[PDB]
Amino acid sequence: QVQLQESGGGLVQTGGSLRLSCKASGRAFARYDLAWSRQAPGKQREFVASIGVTRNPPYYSGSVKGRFTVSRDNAKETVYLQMNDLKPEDSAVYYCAAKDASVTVATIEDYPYWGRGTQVTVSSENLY
Repeated sequence: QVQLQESGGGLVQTGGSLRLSCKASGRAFARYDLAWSRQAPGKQREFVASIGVTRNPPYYSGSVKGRFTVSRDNAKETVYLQMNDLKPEDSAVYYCAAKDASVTVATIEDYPYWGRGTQVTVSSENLY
């Protein structure tokens, strides 16, 4: 049983960066896979990045390839999403989800534990 809270959202100029964090509360943080997802208004929620509990490299959507880095600090019960070279198309609510690493699922939508999401807006309008 784990509770998740995203933070680090904002409104950022095109070409800028953010780092989202997803803080877990509950037992055995080290036994959970964690996944980042994003949802734009009127669109299906989509996979961004996932990180496991082994040495293995994380997984990334083709939509972010190379721009994004997911990482975990097991001591801080925190997963991060560094987001570089942001574009307007990256605007969405970003969500973190957790599932026990031994459980196999067909979709990220089957992860049991979700945060409330953090809003990311990327704007080429120089209000910066």
